[PDB]
Amino acid sequence: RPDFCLEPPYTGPCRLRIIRYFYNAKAGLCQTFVYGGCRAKRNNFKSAEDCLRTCGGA
Amino acid sequence: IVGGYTCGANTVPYQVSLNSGYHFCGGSLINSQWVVSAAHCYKSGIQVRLGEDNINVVEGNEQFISASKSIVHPSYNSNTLNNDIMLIKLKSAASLNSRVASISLPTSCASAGTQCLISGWGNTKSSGTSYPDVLKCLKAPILSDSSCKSAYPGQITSNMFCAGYLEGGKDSCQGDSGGPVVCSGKLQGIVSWGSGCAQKNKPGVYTKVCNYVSWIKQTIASN
Repeated sequence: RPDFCLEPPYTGPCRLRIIRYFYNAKAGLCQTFVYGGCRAKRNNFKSAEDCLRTCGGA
Repeated sequence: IVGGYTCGANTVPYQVSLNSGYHFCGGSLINSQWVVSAAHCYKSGIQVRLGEDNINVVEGNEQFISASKSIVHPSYNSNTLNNDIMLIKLKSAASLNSRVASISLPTSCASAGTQCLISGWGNTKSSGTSYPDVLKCLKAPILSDSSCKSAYPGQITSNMFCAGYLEGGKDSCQGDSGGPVVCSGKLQGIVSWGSGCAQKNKPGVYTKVCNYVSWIKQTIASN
């Protein structure tokens, strides 16, 4: 999996509250987190499916 | 809103909630069919919720009206966050006054030190996570452009201003974006961004509405 998948979820500086998915490398599972709306990092997905397809593989 | 307090029942009638399945941004009603919010709050299929302090109640005193048009400022920059403002037209007119009234646009910009009212249904914890069921309010003064730029070197444009306390403890937070910053009965700011929430030397940054009055009026008149 890409190295960015190992980075912790990044909420960012903006202040909206929208649910996004991130790959939790420690749990080996894609989970949800609160994204702030701007300056998203790559470990930020709009669905568990996309998160898994991108970060699931070893 | 962190370090704030439960707003008085219907004390913030111009406050609205932008919904996309659930509350994600705040907004300010400027007339019967137009709402002002942050540009980063743009999403397709937005529905506006008005007139209800409690964000979860359905069939209470609230009104759900679909957005028919969502116009983001044409120069919004998602990297610098410059020009972070958006206009939303409601599909139908909302019932005004009682628990739903518009907020007047400024005729002139406010000054540092001016006390303002910030509100929203955002996070109430600076470190943890606790979203409220009722609308929260906060009294915060506008900070000098000088201390704003010192707090965020190279990040503050002429279309932004800081409000809050450098000591931390009081500030807007995730879930408050797009919300109003009212100073002396005038909409001078829009919740935009900040480094974390309620952190020392990291005050909230807000869109400077007084700089877009002309854009707002002309946009509303042409659409």
